[PDB]
Amino acid sequence: AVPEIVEVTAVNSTTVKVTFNTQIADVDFTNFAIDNGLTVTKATLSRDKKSVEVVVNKPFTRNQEYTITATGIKNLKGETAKELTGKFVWSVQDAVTVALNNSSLKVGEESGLTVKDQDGKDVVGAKVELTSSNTNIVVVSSGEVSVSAAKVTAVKPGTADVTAKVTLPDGVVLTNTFKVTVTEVPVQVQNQGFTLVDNLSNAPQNTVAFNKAEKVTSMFAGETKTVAMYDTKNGDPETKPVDFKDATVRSLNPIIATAAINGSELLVTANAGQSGKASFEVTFKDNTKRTFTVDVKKEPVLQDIKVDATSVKLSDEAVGGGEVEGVNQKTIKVSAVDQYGKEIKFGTKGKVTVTTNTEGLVIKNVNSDNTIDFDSGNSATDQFVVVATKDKIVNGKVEVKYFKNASDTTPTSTKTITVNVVNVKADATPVGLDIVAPSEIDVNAPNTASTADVDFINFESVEIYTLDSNGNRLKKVTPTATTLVGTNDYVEVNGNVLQFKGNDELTLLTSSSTVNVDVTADGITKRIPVKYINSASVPASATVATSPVTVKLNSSDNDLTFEELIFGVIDPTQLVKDEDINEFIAVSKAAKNDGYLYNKPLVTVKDASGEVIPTGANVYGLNHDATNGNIWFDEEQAGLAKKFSDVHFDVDFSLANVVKTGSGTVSSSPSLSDAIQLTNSGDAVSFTLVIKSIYVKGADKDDNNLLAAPVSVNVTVTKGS
Amino acid sequence: QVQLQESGGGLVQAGGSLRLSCAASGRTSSAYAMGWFRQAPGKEREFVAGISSKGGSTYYGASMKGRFTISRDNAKNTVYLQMNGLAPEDTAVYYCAASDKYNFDTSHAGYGYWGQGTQVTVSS
Ligand SMILES: [Ca+2]
Ligand SMILES: [Ca+2]
Ligand SMILES: [Ca+2]
Ligand SMILES: [Ca+2]
Repeated sequence: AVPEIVEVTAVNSTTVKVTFNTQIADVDFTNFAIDNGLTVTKATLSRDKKSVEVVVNKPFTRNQEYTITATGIKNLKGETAKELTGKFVWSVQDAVTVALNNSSLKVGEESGLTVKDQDGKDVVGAKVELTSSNTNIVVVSSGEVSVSAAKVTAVKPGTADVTAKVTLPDGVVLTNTFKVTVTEVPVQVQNQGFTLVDNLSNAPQNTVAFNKAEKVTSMFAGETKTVAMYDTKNGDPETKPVDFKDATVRSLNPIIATAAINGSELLVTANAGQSGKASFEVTFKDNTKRTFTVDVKKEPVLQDIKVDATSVKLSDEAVGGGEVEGVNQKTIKVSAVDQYGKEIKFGTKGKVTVTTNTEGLVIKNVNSDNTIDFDSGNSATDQFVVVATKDKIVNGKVEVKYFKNASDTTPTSTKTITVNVVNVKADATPVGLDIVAPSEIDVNAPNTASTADVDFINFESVEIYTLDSNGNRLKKVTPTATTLVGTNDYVEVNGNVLQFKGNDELTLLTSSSTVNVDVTADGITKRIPVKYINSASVPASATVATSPVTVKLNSSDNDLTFEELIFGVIDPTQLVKDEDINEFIAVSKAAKNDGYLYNKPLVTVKDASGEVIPTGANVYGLNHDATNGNIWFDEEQAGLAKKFSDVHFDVDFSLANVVKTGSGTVSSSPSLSDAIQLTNSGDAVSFTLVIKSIYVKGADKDDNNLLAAPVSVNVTVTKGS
Repeated sequence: QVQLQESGGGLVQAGGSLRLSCAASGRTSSAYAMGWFRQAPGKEREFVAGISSKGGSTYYGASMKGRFTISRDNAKNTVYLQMNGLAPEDTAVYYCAASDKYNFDTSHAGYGYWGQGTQVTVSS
């Protein structure tokens, strides 16, 4: 078995690993050489005697082919080979990406992982070990599993890091950490036709707004709240909250809470230190009666603590020394919570201690009696730090104990944090990175209630750590370069920032994909994947009703534009108007024609998830003076921090089979704004619409077309006598 | 989609007391506000009383509360109309109705699902 060169990999910009056929004899710099002006500085055989780390005097140029030459290499224990020649490049040519499919979950949801090669295909036989920083919040598959089997499961609302250590079939290990956020699936409150409010001024404008919003039928003991209640009449939503003038109210559980009518307003008062269901009976002038029930809750009171981690993995030291957050120490947050799990100032009644029985762990930022005082009881939060001791490689745990009364000998509860200290060398060679970037950017982030999603990533802001060959952390570093791989129609990199291009992606993006970003830090480049989405409900597809349309104009009227024909003529006689905001909020239930004067609209539009977007007469907040239905959202776009470019459509269409009767007229080639003109009764125009594109107004008729195939529609327009 | 089945109709003498029941079948049928209507002979259909999905709220037609009381058993997903102190003008087909929404609506148009009715007849 005679020394041959099997692999040559640029492990960083000044270091190259050369792997051989067999075990070899002890070697130094004199044994190796490198072309293109570089000189070899050092050469160190591993303990596996199977490879040699060779460091070069000066960084490799990206994408330059170099040739290593090995002279005088001895085998196992005998013979010396002739000159060996090995080429290599320093670039991330055949990188493998590791991606968490979905990093914002609701409770109950799950997410898989995706591992792909340079050609974008799944890596067969790839394995992964996941681990969660906080298993109260996120839980993961145990042990080592196939990548396609791996699962991250959402358990409780909040936050967790999930380390993914992936083993490729050829034995390479890639390690990265993901940021996972779990949000609550909000509890469905029994709908009682009211909601509890500070004052009537900040209440929903009408019955439709009320049914759309979150309802509050709870209050704390010691409060009073005003009742905002909403009726419909003949199925039609009312236009203002119910008025309690001349009504009388009876309190059915007056020990718990009481009610009083003061002019138009009904005010419920919850009594101190009471709780449970309290009901009321209202009697109106008209001899109708109704009841309703409010949940009174105990006042909030300190109940328990919460810690922001369940396990921590630390390196025994940091390269360069010191105590470095993320490498050889970890800061842990502790929060004080009430009986409903909300933050509450810590008292001075109780105490919390932080302790370990594990030699080699050090607790800092803690009082000498092991307590943490929560800014002497004024704060709902506090913190401590755990630190590894150099070269003491022990795994143990930290206990965080809450005592109801400071003087109690037994704790009321105990939270446990497991801690694993791994050994790293003070002079370890860095060979990879852990870049803790968020998994996903969403162009709609600024409009989502969640404050956790982002519409960009600044890579100068993300924790990045260098790793040794074992996958353990060495040092905190910052990026030297960031660059997009390939091109993409929706996103780009500018400096160190991944972001949306700005060409109206909010209104126009209806797909989702993943982009790759090469990030260089400390002479190492890593390819990291990022998904982009758009959770806005914007038009993605449209459909045209096919059946012939006949419009009979009133003897009073002459004209119908194409925009009116296609999208409809609004008829306010069929709609409900909120006078307070001068907008329509509904189609009456008695409506003879879905809210439209002539024919019903021809176009039905959907969003990316397949849901119908309300259009025309169904747009909540449609202005009082709207004349046609070419609209898919509120003109003023109430509620949005970031607006759509345009809430209307444009259409590409042609006109065929024109037949005019009497004085009827119409253009040979109209736009949306041109009109069918009929002067006398008996005048008519007949024709066929060929609709070719439908798209958001101002966008592109080809690229943003919502219509899969063109469609033809026969139309007749006559005038009544 | 929901289905409603009434029970407990029949003959009763003036001054007496009867209970009607209506059981709701479906998938998220638990989530349905329900109500009672009636059509007496010679008269137009009229609203009697209504209840929220979990019985926290009820409402009544003018002058109907007393003579009538609505309640609900959530476990059985059934709703009950209790009639006390009946008189000949309560002779009627009593219908159960259900709705997607709860907003104190006392008209037919506030309700999208109907049972088929039961007859209640009141002697002298
Ligand atoms: Ca209003
Ligand atoms: Ca060490
Ligand atoms: Ca947001
Ligand atoms: Ca508007």
